Amino acid sequence: GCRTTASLNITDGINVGEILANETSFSKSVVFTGISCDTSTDKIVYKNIQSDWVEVGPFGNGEKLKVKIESLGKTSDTIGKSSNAQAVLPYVVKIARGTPDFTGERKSTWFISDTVIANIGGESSSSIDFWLGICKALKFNWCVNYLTSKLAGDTFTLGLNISYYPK
Repeated sequence: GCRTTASLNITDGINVGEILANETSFSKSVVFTGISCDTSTDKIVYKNIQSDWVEVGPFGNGEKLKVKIESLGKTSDTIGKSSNAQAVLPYVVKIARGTPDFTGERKSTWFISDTVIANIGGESSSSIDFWLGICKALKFNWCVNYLTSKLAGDTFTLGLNISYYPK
């Protein structure tokens, strides 16, 4: 079994530069720290929980963006017997132009809570998939908190602040 004494809810930021192309990619990574496992088979299981577009905005000029976790570098990592371990998960964020909204309140930064999670409580990928499907069926606006409540043990979560400053 594994436990963690580091922060479970990590937030990172992506500052989108104004470019003419309607799509762009960011290669990033997130580090889950403070991990302690006592068994050689103990592992951390990663899951992309935002593989489809989610729209954010409007930004300063009424533009909206579409964001998705395009792909992960890994699906899991064997931690084994380690008392001060960490797990580095690389991922790719794809950002595209969305439908503009000139009427809504405009913000320069928008938070996306559902991106990636990493369970170290012995949940399999199939269990996380099942609970995510349940969450989708129940029509929750977001699923990160429901998934952390339904998954056993500790679940690192990543949130992404998307910033965009068009002139």
